[PDB]
Amino acid sequence: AATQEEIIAGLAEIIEEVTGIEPSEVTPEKSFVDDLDIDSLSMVEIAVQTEDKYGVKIPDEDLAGLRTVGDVVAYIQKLEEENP
Amino acid sequence: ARPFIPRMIRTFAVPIILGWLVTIAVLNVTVPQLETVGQIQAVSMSPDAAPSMISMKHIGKVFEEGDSDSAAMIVLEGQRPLGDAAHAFYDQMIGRLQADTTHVQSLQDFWGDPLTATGAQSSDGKAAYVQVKLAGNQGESLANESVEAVKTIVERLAPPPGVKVYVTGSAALVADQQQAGDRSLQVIEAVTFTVIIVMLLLVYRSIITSAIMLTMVVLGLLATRGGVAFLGFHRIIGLSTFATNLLVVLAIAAATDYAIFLIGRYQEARGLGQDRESAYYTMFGGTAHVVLGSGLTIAGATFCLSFTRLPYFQTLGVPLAIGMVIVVAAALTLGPAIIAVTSRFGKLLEPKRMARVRGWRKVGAAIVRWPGPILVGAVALALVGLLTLPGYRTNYNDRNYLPADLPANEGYAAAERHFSQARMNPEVLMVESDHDMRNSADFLVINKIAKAIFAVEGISRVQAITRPDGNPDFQRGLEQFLSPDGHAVRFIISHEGDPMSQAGIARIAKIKTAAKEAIKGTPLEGSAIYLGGTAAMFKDLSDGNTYDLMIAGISALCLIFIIMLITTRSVVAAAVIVGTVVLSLGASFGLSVLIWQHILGIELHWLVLAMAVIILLAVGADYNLLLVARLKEEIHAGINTGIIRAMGGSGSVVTAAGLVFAFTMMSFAVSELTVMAQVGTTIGMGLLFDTLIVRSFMTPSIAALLGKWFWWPQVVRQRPIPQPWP
Repeated sequence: AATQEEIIAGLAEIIEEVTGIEPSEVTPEKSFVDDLDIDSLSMVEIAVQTEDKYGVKIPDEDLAGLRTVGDVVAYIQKLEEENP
Repeated sequence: ARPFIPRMIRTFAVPIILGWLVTIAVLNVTVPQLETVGQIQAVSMSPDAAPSMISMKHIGKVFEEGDSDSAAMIVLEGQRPLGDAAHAFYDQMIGRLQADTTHVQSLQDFWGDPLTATGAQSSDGKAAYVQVKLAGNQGESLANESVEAVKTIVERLAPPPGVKVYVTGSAALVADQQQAGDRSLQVIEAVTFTVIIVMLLLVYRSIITSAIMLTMVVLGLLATRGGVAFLGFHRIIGLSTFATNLLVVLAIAAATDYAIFLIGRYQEARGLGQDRESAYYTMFGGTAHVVLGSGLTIAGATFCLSFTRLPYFQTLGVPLAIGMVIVVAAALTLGPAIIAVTSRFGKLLEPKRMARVRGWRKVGAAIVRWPGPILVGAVALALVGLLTLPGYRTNYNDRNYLPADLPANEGYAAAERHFSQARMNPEVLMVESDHDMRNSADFLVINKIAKAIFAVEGISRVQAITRPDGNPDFQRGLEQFLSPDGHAVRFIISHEGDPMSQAGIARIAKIKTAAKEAIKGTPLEGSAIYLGGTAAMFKDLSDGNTYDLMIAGISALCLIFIIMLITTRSVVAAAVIVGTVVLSLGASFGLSVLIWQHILGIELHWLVLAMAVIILLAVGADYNLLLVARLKEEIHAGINTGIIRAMGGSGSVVTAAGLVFAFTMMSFAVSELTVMAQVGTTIGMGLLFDTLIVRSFMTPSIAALLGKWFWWPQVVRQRPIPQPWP
């Protein structure tokens, strides 16, 4: 299926494309707004780009509480590996 | 392996530069300047098929008073009651004027006749007026030459102390309008160049780049003005002041916009680390068709405007299209060559700073997330401007749209200081029969007709044979009021109040109907009726204006839609591009009406909307076309990401171009022709609204809402074959 490393690499590529931060400086423990300096509109951009390229539907209702990268990858693997 | 056209343009840049320079020099040396050609080839302001023109020509022909419809008035004014020395000066001036025959066709003497002495005397006896008929129709070179000669003749003699002379009428006003237009053109050119300099220096933050922009703009303007002057030198087309001013300003602004587009694309392409050749090829392949389409759209809009009936728009049509074609060809052929030659020299055209890539991406994301409310708010903002429609009201007279220091305005003021305004613009009525009126029945018929004319409300005074003011001595009036063959009679009509407002225009039909009714029941039944004057001249224009506007406006939309369909190859995109601007017209119209009529207290002239709408549509379509062209390139990775990428990549360039163009068009306020200021300001606010709201918040929202149906009949996909994780 999908492993942690692949999702991390894809998300790092998306972050580098959007905000220009080097992909070597992203870890699951870091935070989007407190450390990575990512605004809500940047989160919307990330969600749209990751929906188009690979395909994941993340409604804003539960996206509001999504803060770190670890919970992001946990949600991604929960949605992907556990096929409805 | 590179495309043929850019390769051939790059290889032969120096011969292209040399040929363009040689052609510009030859055009500017061989033929005279544009102003002289425009002065030589002025056009008459009244169509030759108008009933008023034909009637006035008949008036002149039957009574042997020439054939032209022009007229001039000489006013004598003094601070003391007129004396014998004044009479001597008047008669010697009359003799000197009658000595000339090439320009002064005829004149009428009333102050020298004791029977009609009170006709020219004022209530307090401090002013007098004399009418002289010139040669040539109003607005053309012959009338201007005749009025200038009359002024020269009347000025060469020193007036007696205590009195002064003035010349009034429509011909003098038109000549002053021409001169004011020339001076305004000079001042406008200077101001526009200064504004372009300061704006380019502010935007690009580099003196050398701005110098290159000005080089291109100056070369383009010189080429187009020389070409138009050469074309007009050979009697091919007519001209007018409005055409020249619009041509110059629009050519400068379009050249600036094209240069901004090209160099912005070049800098953006190079900013990604590509070399110089790759950036050159990229900008050419990305902007050539867009530039060509925009130029053809503007040219087609002007040519569609050329399908009118009024002489002014008819003369406006062709030269504007020729100028736009020349400007587009010059830009497409000269820009890439200059850019390549300068860029080959190391460091001339390197980028300086990055403008904006984050804010526009955020705006695109916000648009994608919530398109509905954004579209609804934009539509509401567009409609609230149109909400103020029922307050529209137009004005006709040009007397108060000109500076008050002109000789014609001073003469009007001097006349109005003692006389009524309507006395300066009389009306002439002719009734033509088939026999002689030398029997009492015909004089009593004339008396009845005069009474019927005077019975009409709104007519201040009537002058006829039996009432010269409100036997050789009596025989003298026969030569002035009846034809030598004794087959027709004429009457003089003086209105009350302003003879130019809507009531004055409407009174013509009423007075004609009254005359026709008075003719009925008389032996003179079946007689011919003719009217001549300024109000009769303006009535035909008032009748035809709305039809001309509608016919000129209908075809422009169809031509623009066809051009956009050819360029983009999709029906829905072209329909949206047209519809957004059609909807946005109302906000600009309402804003202009609010600023001008209500706050400044000055109504709108009747020549404003016709020229404003076509230019507004033609310019406003180009921004949407460029945005759609960029989105078509960027859509290949997905619509949602394509919109964001296109907005990020082509956000600041369109903004800079729109502000530059609007601020260039807003420089007409310094002009002393207030019609020019009105047109320029209206275009300025309209395009500010277009570039701030319509371009950025309506078209992308509609595209995102519609989805893949935006590109019918072509087939596209929204999610492009999702891929596994890397």
